[PDB]
Amino acid sequence: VIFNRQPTLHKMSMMGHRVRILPWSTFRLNLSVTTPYNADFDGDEMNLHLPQSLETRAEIQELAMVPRMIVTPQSNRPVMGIVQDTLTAVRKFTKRDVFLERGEVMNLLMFLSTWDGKVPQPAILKPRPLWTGKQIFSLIIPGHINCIRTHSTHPDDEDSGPYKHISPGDTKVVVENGELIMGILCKKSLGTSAGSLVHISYLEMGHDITRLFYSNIQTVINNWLLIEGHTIGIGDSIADSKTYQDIQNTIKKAKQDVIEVIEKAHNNELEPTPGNTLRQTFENQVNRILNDARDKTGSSAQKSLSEYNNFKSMVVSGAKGSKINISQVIAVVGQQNVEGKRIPFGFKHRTLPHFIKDDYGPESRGFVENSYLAGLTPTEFFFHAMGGREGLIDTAVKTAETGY
Amino acid sequence: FIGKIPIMLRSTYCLLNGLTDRDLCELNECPLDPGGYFIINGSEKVLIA
Amino acid sequence: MGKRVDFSARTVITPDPNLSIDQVGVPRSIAANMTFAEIVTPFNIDRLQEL
Amino acid sequence: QPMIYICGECHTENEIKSRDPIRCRECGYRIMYKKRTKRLVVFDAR
Amino acid sequence: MPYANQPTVRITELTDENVKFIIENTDLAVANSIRRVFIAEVPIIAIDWVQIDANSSVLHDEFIAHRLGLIPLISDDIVDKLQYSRDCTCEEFCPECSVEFTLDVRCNEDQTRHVTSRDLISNSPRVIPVTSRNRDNDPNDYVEQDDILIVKLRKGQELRLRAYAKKGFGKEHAKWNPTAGVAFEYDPDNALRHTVYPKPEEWPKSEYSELDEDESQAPYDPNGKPERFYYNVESCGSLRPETIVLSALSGLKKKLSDLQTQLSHEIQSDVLTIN
Amino acid sequence: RDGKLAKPRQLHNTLWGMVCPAETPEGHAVGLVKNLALMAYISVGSQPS
Amino acid sequence: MNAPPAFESFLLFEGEKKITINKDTKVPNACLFTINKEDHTLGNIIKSQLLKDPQVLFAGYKVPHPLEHKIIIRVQTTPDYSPQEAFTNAITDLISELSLLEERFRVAIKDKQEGIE
Amino acid sequence: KRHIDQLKEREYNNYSWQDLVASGVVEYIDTLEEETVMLAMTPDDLQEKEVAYCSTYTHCEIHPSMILGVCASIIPFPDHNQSPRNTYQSAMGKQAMGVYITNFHVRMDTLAHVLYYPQKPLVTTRSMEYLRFRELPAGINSIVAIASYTGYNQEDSVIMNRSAVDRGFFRSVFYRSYKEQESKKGFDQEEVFEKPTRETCQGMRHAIYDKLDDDGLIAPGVRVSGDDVIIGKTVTLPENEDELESTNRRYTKRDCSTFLRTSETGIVDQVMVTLNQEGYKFCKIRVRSVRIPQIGDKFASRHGQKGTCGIQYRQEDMPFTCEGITPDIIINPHAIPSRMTIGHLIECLQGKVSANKGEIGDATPFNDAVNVQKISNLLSDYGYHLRGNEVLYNGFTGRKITSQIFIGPTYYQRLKHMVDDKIHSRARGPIQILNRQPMEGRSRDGGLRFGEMERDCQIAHGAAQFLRERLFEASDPYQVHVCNLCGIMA
Amino acid sequence: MIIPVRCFTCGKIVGNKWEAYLGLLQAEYTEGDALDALGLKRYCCRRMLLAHVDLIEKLLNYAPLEK
Amino acid sequence: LDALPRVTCPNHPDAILVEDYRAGDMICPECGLVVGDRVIDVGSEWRTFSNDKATKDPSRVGDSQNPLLSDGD
RNA sequence: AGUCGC
Ligand SMILES: [Mg+2]
Ligand SMILES: [Mg+2]
Ligand SMILES: [Zn+2]
Ligand SMILES: [Zn+2]
Ligand SMILES: [Zn+2]
Ligand SMILES: [Zn+2]
Ligand SMILES: [Zn+2]
Repeated sequence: VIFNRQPTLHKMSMMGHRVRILPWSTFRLNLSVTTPYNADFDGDEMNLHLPQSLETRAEIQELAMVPRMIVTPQSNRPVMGIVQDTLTAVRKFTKRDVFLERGEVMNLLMFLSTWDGKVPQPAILKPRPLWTGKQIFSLIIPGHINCIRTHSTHPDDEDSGPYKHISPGDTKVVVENGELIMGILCKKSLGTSAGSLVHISYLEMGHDITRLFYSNIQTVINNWLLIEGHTIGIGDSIADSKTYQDIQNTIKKAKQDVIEVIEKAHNNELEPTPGNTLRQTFENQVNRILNDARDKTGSSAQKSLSEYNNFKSMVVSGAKGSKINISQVIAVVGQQNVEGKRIPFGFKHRTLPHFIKDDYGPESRGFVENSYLAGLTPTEFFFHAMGGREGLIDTAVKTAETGY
Repeated sequence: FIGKIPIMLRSTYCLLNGLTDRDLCELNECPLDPGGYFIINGSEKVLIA
Repeated sequence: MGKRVDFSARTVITPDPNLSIDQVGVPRSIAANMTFAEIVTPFNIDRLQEL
Repeated sequence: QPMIYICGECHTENEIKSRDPIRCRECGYRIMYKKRTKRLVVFDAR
Repeated sequence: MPYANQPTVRITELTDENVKFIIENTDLAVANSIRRVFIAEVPIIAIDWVQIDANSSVLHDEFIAHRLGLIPLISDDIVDKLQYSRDCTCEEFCPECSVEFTLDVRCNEDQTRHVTSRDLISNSPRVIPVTSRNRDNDPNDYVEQDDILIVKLRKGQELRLRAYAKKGFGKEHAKWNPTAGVAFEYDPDNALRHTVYPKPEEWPKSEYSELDEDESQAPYDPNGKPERFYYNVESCGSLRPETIVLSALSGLKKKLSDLQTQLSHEIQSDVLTIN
Repeated sequence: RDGKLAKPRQLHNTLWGMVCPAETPEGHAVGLVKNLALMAYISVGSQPS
Repeated sequence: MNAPPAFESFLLFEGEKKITINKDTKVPNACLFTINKEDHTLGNIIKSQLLKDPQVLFAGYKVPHPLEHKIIIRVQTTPDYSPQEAFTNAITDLISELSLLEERFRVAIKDKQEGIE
Repeated sequence: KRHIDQLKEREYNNYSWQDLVASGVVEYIDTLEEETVMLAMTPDDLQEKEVAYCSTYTHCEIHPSMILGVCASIIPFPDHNQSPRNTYQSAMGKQAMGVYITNFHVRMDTLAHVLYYPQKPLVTTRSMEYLRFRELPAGINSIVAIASYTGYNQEDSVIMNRSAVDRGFFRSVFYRSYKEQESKKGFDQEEVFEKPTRETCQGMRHAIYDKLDDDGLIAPGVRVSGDDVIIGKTVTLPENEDELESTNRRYTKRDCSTFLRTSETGIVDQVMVTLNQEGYKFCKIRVRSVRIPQIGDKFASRHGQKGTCGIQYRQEDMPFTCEGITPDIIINPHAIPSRMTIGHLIECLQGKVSANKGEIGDATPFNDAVNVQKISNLLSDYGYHLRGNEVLYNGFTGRKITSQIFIGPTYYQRLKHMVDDKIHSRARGPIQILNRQPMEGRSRDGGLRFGEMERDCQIAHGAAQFLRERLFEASDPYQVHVCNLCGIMA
Repeated sequence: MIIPVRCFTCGKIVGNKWEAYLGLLQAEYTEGDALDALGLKRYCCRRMLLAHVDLIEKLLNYAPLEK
Repeated sequence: LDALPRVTCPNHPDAILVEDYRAGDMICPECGLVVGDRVIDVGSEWRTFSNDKATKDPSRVGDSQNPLLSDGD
């Protein structure tokens, strides 16, 4: 049948599927096609059409069927790659420290599909049998699919460290003859990125075996996940006394420096930058200070995260959310702004009646000091809602215009 | 007699305005119902500011 | 250019990892209500006769 | 014979099983809730 | 066979309410599956058919049926004498496969009446009543033992119904849970490192971790395996805790022996042609 | 209604303790349908005399 | 509505049989057992009893789909010993361990306790 | 504070908020005037001040969390949430079901959903007291784990403890009221409530008229379903105008009786007969139906996390802890970080401490309580991991899960929108006569629109036969004769 | 509404502890201690009894328990 | 074919003709039958307002004006 | 119409 959704933004939004009958009352979908439909399961409806002849059934099977909608011509990279929870579980699984006993390997082997039936020799024979994570993954990778590079997560170094002779810093993802040689897999390898592993399966071995490869990978990794687990709790949102003092102290340095710029402006000691007015210069300068403050403190928070942390594992895998979210949760929410600029003087020369007239200082006009964990003060709270509204309105307005 | 005007529920012109918790439970009306809205042909019709 | 169609269905969707990528699980009520028109051959005649 | 109709408040049987007006006798109300069937209906506890 | 363990048992502590014990020299899967049996596979008696004659209460009919469906039944008397509805030859229900209850109450007094399981009565002999003082003017009295509260009533309301309880087990509906709670724990010093503590000092030691009695916290042992499983089966009272465990072991034996017989039937009846 | 981006949709500064900051629909009518604050009250009107 | 009757979770269907055995052709000497209307309670235990056996090369089970009561067991043994016999023996062995566990438990309850019944 | 002692005294005295206004200690301020006041946030700040900021204040806030509107006050720690997250909750909270007024058993509302066992939230905001929300709760305190467990719960769905839904978790009763009038209506045509018969009426859909009582309408307690005709109305119509023995049968009157097309199962709750404002014999009949939480029903925590129930597992397979307190919902950990709804997490930890202490918890947004570290500290005194996690065992193979899962109470809502109402399929239905194309809504059992945009997509597919099938042969196919000599159809 | 028989989460019977509970609050207000005396150790059983609202007492006051 | 305001069962003279409204077909009780030109009742059919607006009625291509009082509206 | 769903 062909199954689809509205709005049908592009050809990948409507594709052929085989029915598989189950109990209860909803359409079940293989989690990995969630992205080309852009669905969730937060409550989304989908519609199914059943063709009515052999000519149209042939035309769908041959043209529109999902293993054939994989690499999109929209931008010659895959439309779908490993998503969500499985993707974090694949990161966690390929790390070099993962080891499995004869029982766990046999259980995972049992869930695979094309498994030849020959248990590979464990990477550690003595003192006890142990299989490594990468190794079990190599049973999933088709006939001889072979990538390179695609290490490019936060890890390793921003290009010069690895040339310092290659000391197995473990990030680089090397595969050969369809066998994973080293390095953690992630959004950069498995994602819908042009250079990805899923791209090489399709391009190399043909569409069908790639289709079974998506099925095969998601299933094996999810079972391992079942013994491993994954979570998030306030434990992920907490750093230490030293990070937190340094965060406050760094905000204290930034705020005092703004007061210095205000004093320079009131003293009329300041001069305009070329091509701009004095307010624009003052505003350009305070904005440069509050962003730079924000990024320095965010980079501090990134530095403090322990490696065990669940929160850091979702961003680094490339499952959900970004580095900036960790900043806001741990260190500081940062500047609020409407139409680009800082919160306008909606009152006579003020933002809220709680402030004094003419208070360009960072708090009365926008910038929130606290983190989502510490909570926002009342004013901080309301200014945040102004910044959140821009995001709600823009979604509705943009949706209509692109539609047209 | 010139006409019939709708009464807003539980205002001083409703029958409900003076009664305690006991009379309202007796009359079959929930004491916790906020009132303030018209009843028109069996429909609750609320005006919008 | 766009009209209502027959042989069509709609429900809420939920995830199923045990599912192949090009399969879709479908409720019994929709499977029994929806129909496909098969044509009878001299060999599958016996199976259709069963149905 | 739907000759029941529990009343608005007096709860006495209306007794009407015909075309006459549904005014409960003795009791002024004319809202008449309808009495249960003698029919047996089972509920599994599940 | 020359590799089967010796699975030993030890009872720590026992009450009429719970039974707490330790199993040693066994596999985790055994320890595990036995746990899944205490929940799902111990059969029991609970209301399954409710027929309502009258309901004038301030509550809808299915709601009364539901709450009643959860009322615990003293199956201390062997449920084994009493069959399943499907295997029993009779049409519908019967005295040999079912237990009959009647509830008939009305509030005539100018005082709010409470309807409680003591008002529900066994037509069946007193070997399967509700859990309310049918066996205990317990010198350890709690001036209540009202068992449960089906509904509340004011003057002029009535409730008349009949109900037929059946044997069934936890795999089919939660009313047939024999368990109130079922604790399970093993390797409480995390020696095997089956879970990994980040900052291992923040965790509190369990009631069995008192081995090192030392704050040294979780010594490692790489050659280890799982041993010594700790249990705490707690009964809702619908069945004696000791009896729940013993019936569970038997049900699992009956279930396994049946799979073996079915498998035997695979080569005995219609001989296998695997070779 | 239906095709017009505007600033009377965005929460305005003066809505502090007057109209709930975050209680307006998520559809096309976003921000146009607002919801009164908890402490907010509304003047009933009186003669200036 | 589309929800099965809950008893259909464990009662065998009149046109079905409890276990089914099919050979695997990918490798020599191996088998695939289908257990219908069973769950992890059974599937997981039989896996562990087989892995205890040193003649067994491979043993594993998988429940093909959660909504669907059925498990499959793959077992592979040495050419010198049929895989079917290991399975039958593994159950009997398991039956024996549970029987000894039941006797020791009743006896342990029989130990100087009171209110045992 | 002496004014406060009179306010305590109000419990037996005439002193009131109006007296408080009469002391002149509070004032009313409109938005135009609020521009010119210098307004302190809280007594604390107005006190410490010396050279801290200014000293010219003229008003002060009676409490800053008052800036929230009615629905936003239900949501606890709203300030630890990302701002639009709060807006989605204000919509959904308004969307949940529960008990909506107490006298609801005698109200004939067109459509209602009532929950079985609503609970007041363990974590609360002080404003919620003024909403009588303690009297009419909207949901239930779940034990929740944020884990991935079986991957069924990815992308905003949830794993649920099926035994918990069985022991009666989130069950609801649903009511629909069907209403019908006996209009005298026409000139000579006339309506009657009565049981129709295939001997003497026109209409007679194959649906069963046998459940109708001799009065013309069904009776309470009888089980009804998808094709049952609940009220028997008839319309005597032809009078006899077709001169002369247009008798045969079924000629006296047409059928138009009212029947189930929305409540495809249930019981008759009530049948109520009266006469309406026009003076016609009038009827309302109510059907109660019970919805069990099932795969497809939609739920949400109070911090705008909606998600569908993706599967349900037995209480055997849920993961379990120590005592074996298995979680009722597992919400997927990938949901939190990108939405930043950190407040949901504080609520578990606040919730765990309140339930465990036995005291209901405060979560009113703006206070000096520094509430994250101090809640964590209480929890450690009780004996859990000081920051909430627990060691949960794998429910299947009984093994221990390698890491810890975050678990504790949270108020959850079962929302109005439930799978059993939306599901739909068509396989040749009724046809509308302006277009001879299929119906539009389910109210007329219609098909779905293969829109301008879906069409465009098939072109890009180059599946032309299927495009031709759907925009033609599957909905509205017609044969016309045209003249060859001139292109006109006539 | 009324108290749900048997706590949702784990299964322990609980309706039986409601009437005893209201008597405790009239006595010892220590809600923790009152819950403790009833034997509801584990907190899911405790939230069960702790969070419930006994709506039936309001419902009983409508005149017609007859309809 | 003028002779059937509703009789049209080719094999045997009709007894009654039942309306399977949801499937949109006209069925003949004692054989199979499908004599269709389906119209559940054109008054139900105009109700093609739903998700579209309704109580100003853009779909109102037809006022009623209560003719059964007058001689003809 | 409006409410509302994504
Ligand atoms: Mg998405
Ligand atoms: Mg979505
Ligand atoms: Zn009367
Ligand atoms: Zn019998
Ligand atoms: Zn012509
Ligand atoms: Zn509990
Ligand atoms: Zn015929």
